[PDB]
Order: sequence, then C-alpha cells, then structure tokens
Amino acid sequence: RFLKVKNWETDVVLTDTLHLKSTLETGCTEHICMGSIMLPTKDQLFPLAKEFLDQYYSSIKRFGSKAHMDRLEEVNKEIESTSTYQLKDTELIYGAKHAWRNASRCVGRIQWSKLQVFDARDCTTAHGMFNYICNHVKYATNKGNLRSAITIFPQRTDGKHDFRVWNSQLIRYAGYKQPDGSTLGDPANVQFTEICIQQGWKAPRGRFDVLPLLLQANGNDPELFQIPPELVLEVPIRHPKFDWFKDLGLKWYGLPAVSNMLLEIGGLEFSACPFSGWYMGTEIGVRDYCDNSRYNILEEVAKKMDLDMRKTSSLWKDQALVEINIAVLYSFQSDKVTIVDHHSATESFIKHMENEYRCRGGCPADWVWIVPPMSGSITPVFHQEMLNYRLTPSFEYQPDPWNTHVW
Amino acid sequence: RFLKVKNWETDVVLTDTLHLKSTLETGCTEHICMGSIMLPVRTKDQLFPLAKEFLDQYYSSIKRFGSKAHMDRLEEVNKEIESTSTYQLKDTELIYGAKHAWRNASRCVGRIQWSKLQVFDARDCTTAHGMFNYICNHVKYATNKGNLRSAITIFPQRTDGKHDFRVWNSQLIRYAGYKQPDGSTLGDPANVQFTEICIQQGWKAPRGRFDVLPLLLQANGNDPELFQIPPELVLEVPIRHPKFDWFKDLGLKWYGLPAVSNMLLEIGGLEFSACPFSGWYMGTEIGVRDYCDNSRYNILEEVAKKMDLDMRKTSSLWKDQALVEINIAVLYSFQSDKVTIVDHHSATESFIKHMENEYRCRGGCPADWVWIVPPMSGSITPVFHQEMLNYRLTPSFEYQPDPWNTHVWKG
Ligand code: HEM
Ligand code: HEM
Ligand SMILES: Cc1cc(N)nc(CCc2cccc(CCc3cc(C)nc(N)c3)n2)c1
Ligand SMILES: Cc1cc(N)nc(CCc2cccc(CCc3cc(C)nc(N)c3)n2)c1
Ligand SMILES: C[C@H](O)[C@H](O)[C@H]1CNc2nc(N)[nH]c(=O)c2N1
Ligand SMILES: C[C@H](O)[C@H](O)[C@H]1CNc2nc(N)[nH]c(=O)c2N1
Ligand SMILES: [Zn+2]
Repeated sequence: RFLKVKNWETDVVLTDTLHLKSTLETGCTEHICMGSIMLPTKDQLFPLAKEFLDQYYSSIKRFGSKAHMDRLEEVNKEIESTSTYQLKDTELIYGAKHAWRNASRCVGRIQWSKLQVFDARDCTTAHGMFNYICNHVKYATNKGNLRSAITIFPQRTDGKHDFRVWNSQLIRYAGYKQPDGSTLGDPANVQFTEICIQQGWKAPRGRFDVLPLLLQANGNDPELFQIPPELVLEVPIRHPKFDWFKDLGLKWYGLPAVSNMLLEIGGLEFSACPFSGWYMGTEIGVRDYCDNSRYNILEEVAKKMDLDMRKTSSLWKDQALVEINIAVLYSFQSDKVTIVDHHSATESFIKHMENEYRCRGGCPADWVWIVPPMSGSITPVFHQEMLNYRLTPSFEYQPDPWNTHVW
Repeated sequence: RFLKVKNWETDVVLTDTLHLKSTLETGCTEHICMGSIMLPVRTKDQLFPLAKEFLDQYYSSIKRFGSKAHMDRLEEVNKEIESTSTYQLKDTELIYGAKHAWRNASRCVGRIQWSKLQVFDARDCTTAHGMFNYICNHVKYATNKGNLRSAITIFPQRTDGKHDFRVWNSQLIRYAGYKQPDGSTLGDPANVQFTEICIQQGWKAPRGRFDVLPLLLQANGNDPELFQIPPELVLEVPIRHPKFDWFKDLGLKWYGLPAVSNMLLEIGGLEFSACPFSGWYMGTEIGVRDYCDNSRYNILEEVAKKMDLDMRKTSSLWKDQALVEINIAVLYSFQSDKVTIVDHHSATESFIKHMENEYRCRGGCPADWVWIVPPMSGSITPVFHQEMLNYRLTPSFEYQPDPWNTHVWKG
C-alpha cells in the first residue's frame, strides 16, 4: 500500500502514496511485465465527472463546500439531460495542466504549471482550426524564447463529429519513397505525406519539406493548409569545431508540438489538443538524426571525422553520436532558440520528483522513456527507481484518423 | 494466449507462448508497474510439485518425457522427499538446471552463450578450505590465460537454512574500498562495507586503490574464513588509450574475470546458496559503471580535465565525450592483452539474434529492457527499439540478503 523508491546513487528513499489513486490500467500483471511495450454512457460518465471535480475542489482548498456540492449537482443535472457536460474555464485549465503533470513518460514536467491554455471550444470549421493553430505556433515560438502551450478544440460528442489534427506533430518534415529504392527526407512520415499528396498537396520533393496541416472539424473530411513559412522557425545545424558539418545540409525546427493525442478530463475526451514545449537535444541529435529508420546519418558523419569503421569496438558510432549531439545544442544556443541538454533536463526532473513526493505523495514515471537514449547511467535518472501508474486527467494515444474516418 | 512484441526499427513482430509456463510473480500489478525497481526452508508439501515440474522439463529436453526412466525418477524423488524431506539431483540434472537458470536470466544480455557453461559440481565440499580450493580451480579454468570460458561452481544445497554454504564476497574478484576520516574514499566505494568486514575478520589491508579482496567463505553454516586468492591466478589489465598517451598515467587497471558469487541458484525447488558463476565482461560494465558512476571510481572529471574539454557548461557534453574515450580505452586495453571482452554493439546485436532464435525454438525469451539496454548510447544499439516481455521461469538465479545481516555467529 505504501511504496518505496530508492535512488541507488544517493541512497535517498521516497514513499509513494499517490499510486493508490491510480484509476486506469498498466498492461502489466503479476505474471508478466509489459513495461517496455510502446502501446499496451451516462452511467460511466458521472463517476468520472465526480472524481475530477472532487480533485479540482480539493486543489483550491474548497472540498465539501457549498460551491463544490452545487457544481456536482449542476454537472449531474447536465449529464442526465444532455448525456455530457461542459467544463468551466478554470476546470479546463486545471485539467490540461494536470494531464501534463500526470504524463509518466515526460521528463520535462517541472514546468507543468506554466502552461498557456488556449480555449478553442468555440471552433467550428477547419479554417478556424488553422487560425487557432497559427496563433498557437506563433505564441509558443516567441522569436526563439519558447513558451509551453496547448490549444483545446471541442470535445467528442457521438464520435461521429470529432475534431482531429491528422499530423502527428504540427511541424514535421515530409518523406517520399523513391524509384531509387531509398527514402528522401524523413522516413517516419511517408504514409502521412502520401495522404497529403492524395488530398492534393503539391509536394516540393525536398529533404526538409514542412508538411501541410490536415485538419478535421466536426467529423467532416479534413482539409489542407500551409503554415506561414514565417511562423516556422528552423535552425541550420553546425558544429563549433568541425567546419565541414554544415555541408551535410542539416536543419531542424525549433518547436516540438505533438498534435495526435487525446486529452481526457473528467471523462470528457478532447481528441484535438496540440501541445508544445521545447526540445531536449537528444530528441533531434540521437533519435531524429541517428535512428536507423530516421535520417540515419551516423555513417556519413563518421566518414567525415575519418574514424575507423572497420570494427564496432573502435566505438566510432558513439564518437559520431556525441558530436552530432554537441552540434544540435550549439546550433540552437547560437540562434537563441530554447533547448535543454539531457544532463540539465534529467537533473531538473529529479528535483521535480522530490517536490512531487513531498507535496503530492508521489510522481508517476516511466523509466524506459525518462532515461535519455544516450549516456543513460551518467544522468541521475538512471539510478532512480520509479513507479509507473496511470492517473487522470491524462494524454492518451488514439488510432491514426485515416484508419477510423469515413469519407 | 499469444503475446506480440514489435521491433520499432525493423517492424519484426514476435509471438510469445513461453510466458504461459511462468511460475514466480513479477512485482507488477494491473495498477502499478515495478519494472525499474532494482530488488522486487521449504516444506515437503511445496517441494514435490517443484520437483515434478523440473523433472518434466528435463525429461522433455532429452526427448524422454513419459518414459520408464522418467516415471522411475519421479517415484525415486517422491520417496526421497517423503523420507528425507529433500532430494539430490543427478549430475545431468544439475548441469541442465544451471544452464537453464542462465538461459532464464531475463536481465542478462550475454545469453547467446547459455549452452556453453562449464559446471563444476562441488556438492561433496564440506569446509571453507574446501571451498577455497574449488574457487581457485574455477578462477584458473575460467581465466584460461585470457581466453575466458564461462563456468559455475555449485556447492551443497540449503538444508534447514542453518547450515548454508555462502561466499560472502559479492564477486570472487573485486577491489577493496576504504572510507577515509576526511570522508573521501580510496579504492572502490562499492565495497567499503565488505572491506570493513574483511578487516574485522583479520585481513591486513594494503590500503591502495586496487587491492584484490580476500575471499570470505562460510561452509555448513559455520563462521566464515579468510583466504587470499593466489595473485598469479588474478588476471588484470592496465588501462591505456590508443591515441591518448596520458591515459596510462591515470593509474587505472581492472580484473579480467567477472564472477558473481552472492546469488542463489534455484533448481526443482532446491536452493543452492553458494554458486559463483563467471563469463567475460562487456566493455561498458567497467568503463561506464565501474569507472564513471559518481558512487564508484568517478573518473569523469579527471579524464575531461586532461582532454581539455569545456567543463563550464554541461551542454558541451564534456561528460559524454570523456565517457566514450574511457570506454574506447577499456576495450583497446583488453584486446591488446588478449583478454576476452565484448563491446556493447556486438553484445546487443548478438542478443537480438539469440532472442529471435529463442522465440522460434522455445516460443519466447524473457527479457528485462531496463537492464539489457547498455548504460551508454542506448538507442544506437538494436535492443533499445526491441519490445521485450519480462517474466520469471525456473530454474533461476535469485538474490538473497547479504549474509552479515542473517548469519548467527558461533564464535
Ligand atoms: C517544456 C519542455 C518539455 C520537455 C523538455 C519535454 C520532454 C519530453 C521528452 C524527451 C519526451 C519523450 C519524447 C520521445 O522520446 O518521443 C516527452 C514525452 C511526453 N511529453 Fe513532454 N516535454 C516538454 C513539454 C511538454 C508539454 C507542454 C506537454 C503537454 C502539455 C508534454 C507532454 C508529454 C507527453 C504526454 C509525453 C509522452 C508521450 C508518449 O507517451 O508518446 N511535454 N516529453
Ligand atoms: C558470457 C559473457 C557474459 C556477458 C557479456 C554477460 C553480460 C551481462 C551484463 C552486462 C549484465 C548486467 C550487469 C550489470 O549491469 O550489473 C548481466 C547480468 C546477469 N548475468 Fe550475464 N553475462 C555473461 C555471462 C553470464 C553467466 C555465465 C551467467 C550465469 C550462468 C550470467 C548470469 C547473469 C544474471 C543472473 C544477470 C542478472 C543479475 C541480476 O538480476 O542482477 N551471465 N550479464
Ligand atoms: C511537447 C513536446 C516537448 C518535447 N520536448 N518533445 C516533444 C516531442 C516528443 C514527444 C512528446 C510526446 C509524444 C510524442 C509522440 C511519441 C510517439 C508516439 C507514437 C504513436 N509512436 C512513436 N514512435 C512515438 N513525442 C513534444
Ligand atoms: C557472469 C558475469 C558476466 C558479465 N559480463 N558481467 C558480470 C558482472 C555483472 C553482474 C552479473 C550478475 C549479477 C550482478 C550483481 C548486480 C547488482 C545487484 C544489486 C542488487 N545491486 C548492485 N549494485 C548490482 N552483476 C557477471
Ligand atoms: C533504478 C534502476 O532500475 C537501476 O539503477 C538499474 C537500471 N538498469 C541497470 N542495468 C544494468 N545493466 N545494471 C544496473 O545496475 C542497472 N541499474
Ligand atoms: C521498445 C521500447 O519500449 C521503445 O524503444 C521505447 C524505449 N524508450 C523510448 N524512450 C523515449 N523517450 N522515446 C521513445 O520513443 C522510446 N522508445
Ligand atoms: Zn511492469
């Protein structure tokens, strides 16, 4: 019932009580741990509503008050009458902020409470969606001084009228499968890019083509929009010592903005809720650049450093990896685009865990995702036991829309 | 019930049926995953099912399930349990059991080698001098002048829990740590406690940075006894770097032979509380963890100083740079001295092949991602992108409490 987590570097022991509130399931059993798997009615709705409003009214220290009881009856009467309900602005902001607070895979949560929430529940068309998104992009980018934000389109109704952003990120690069046999640009986005072309996009067929938005409103067929180029801040990648690095033609965008997830607050489902923060360096340098199935540039870089690639044991991949990552961080810092390195981000998360344990009785965390994909054991999160459990409000995956949507 | 695991780099999808033969629990529930928790006297009643289950596995593997030899062995074990309250394994059952414990070790990336294991049966051992001799022979055979060979030595099983055989050392070869009055540590901070015990038991500590610890050996539940491994048997590698000539002047070396001596081997319900085993190192065990943990030799600062990295801002990745050069040095040193070692690229690639073969032939390969992914350069190794399923098969290696916490001192 009370659970302990030890840090094996500092011997610090923390007691988790928060997990008893856990309200969704993990995919694990006593017979099998699924910790490393990527993806494991009016009656239903009121408990969910109650559960959330109880926590909300607890947070403003008004639990069991008149205002609390009144709201609970209001929502009860709204559900029984309308089969759903609407969140007050204060509730909405709280729910979004907590969805991030509870994201067990997010290392950047020390920032959870500084989230700008843009209420787009009045949106009705894809064109409106595009306006709301451009404003989000520009507000968050902030000339390089990045600011966390989320924009929240209308909640699901009968699920025949969903709002969806088809892009997986607001800003991503196209991928085209070539007669050659290889892949030009980002191999992660072939299927979506093809979908764009099929809906009508004029693809330029470059390596770093910013994808168009594909926006679905009120269950309708989605439409294409190009984000004003002047709103998409990009960074050319150079190395502080290797002059030749720039000759790779590498760039990345400043704004990371996940657009394909579902926000669940008090039982209500917000299927279009793009949110953005700022990058940890390894996300681009290790994953985007080096993943065999991504831009996969290790071989090229190594050659330019003139390393012995005859034998795995010269650690040439590791040598090139560090340099690629040094360059990402240098390039962003020099251009004054907010970025954080894995040492600093994981140290911050450790301070955040301790705060959550002391002020909330715990912090759900998924070690598999929290430990950076390079230099794991020299960051403090490596040695930190973590308990992973599912709290609501939350962000959830949802099927890619082209699998669901009927045209 | 079938379970799928996907590789996100290759899209290879595998199907596990083997998790169905799982007995022991995980620590996880439907409501909480404990997959990153480090550490998540049997009756007759409990013993016979465990025996039967083991002997069923064994007779299947030799293609003799349900033979007369199979039924007779069951009945013979049956009686031995009913009459003596325990039982003895045949040599072949022990070999098989020790190999399977390794095969089943979900946190071990080196399992492609599981069927090549030299088993030394030390169940006739009765004294701590006896154990010492057994362990010297294991050390010599395993070392093999640098061409390392996997081996395990198996001392008599637990009886009433009052007569346990234990090796108090966590590894057969490890360096002393000495906490100084000024609060700093000389040698390996990981071994301070055990070092103190050794000194308390009467070891004369040389007090250097790399002193091989004496063996501390308990036989038959008796108080343990100190023995120095003959230095001629302790293969060491001095650490130097291929391009950086100042690296040797750091004064570093390490031992060639990784040999865990504090785990418990469980076979068919029987508990073997002293069962030291050894293989060979993956380079990152020394260069990432032994040298670079803040709680260990903690050499990252000194190395980066000497490389003249920019150390004012963590964002130079000075730590990451030093870490790679240290690990380059470790592998270069071992290879140059012809001591067996494997890098983390080669080991993880080998593990992925092992894992697919295991799915094809055994219907599964239980695997702990937290432990299998190397502690540097995780995502440019093929395990990072491999979904794994973690579950517990017997035979197995388990932890046990350190014996200085449980031992009843005789005097
Ligand atoms: C502000 C700085 C932020 C940093 C440094 C950061 C960092 C990260 C990183 C490194 C990951 C793992 C990424 C991967 O390997 O794909 C991640 C995942 C995640 N982040 Fe954060 N993030 C930030 C902002 C935000 C915000 C504003 C939100 C939501 C409002 C958010 C929600 C999430 C969620 C739900 C995941 C896991 C998603 C999944 O399971 O696929 N992050 N974050
Ligand atoms: C042949 C060369 C071997 C290699 C390269 C290898 C590699 C490794 C590594 C890197 C670890 C994780 C160690 C740590 O991070 O502390 C490990 C764990 C483990 N190894 Fe292997 N190993 C080898 C041989 C063996 C042998 C011979 C056995 C026993 C017969 C064995 C049984 C285990 C077990 C039970 C664990 C997990 C221990 C735990 O749960 O803490 N290994 N191995
Ligand atoms: C806000 C934010 C801040 C930050 N620094 N980085 C990101 C991008 C990393 C990220 C954050 C949250 C969710 C996802 C999607 C991960 C994913 C999902 C699926 C379905 N398949 C994958 N292979 C990967 N990616 C977003
Ligand atoms: C045969 C073998 C081959 C190889 N390449 N490496 C080793 C040494 C690594 C190892 C293998 C098995 C068990 C342990 C003990 C790990 C441990 C456990 C706890 C509870 N705390 C720790 N700090 C460390 N370490 C052994
Ligand atoms: C807290 C965490 O589970 C712990 O530090 C583990 C993580 N993964 C590991 N992996 C290996 N191979 N060895 C270890 O000691 C650890 N330590
Ligand atoms: C199989 C494994 O679960 C998968 O590779 C995960 C591992 N850890 C990760 N960690 C982060 N931060 N992001 C990822 O996409 C992944 N992929
Ligand atoms: Zn689990």
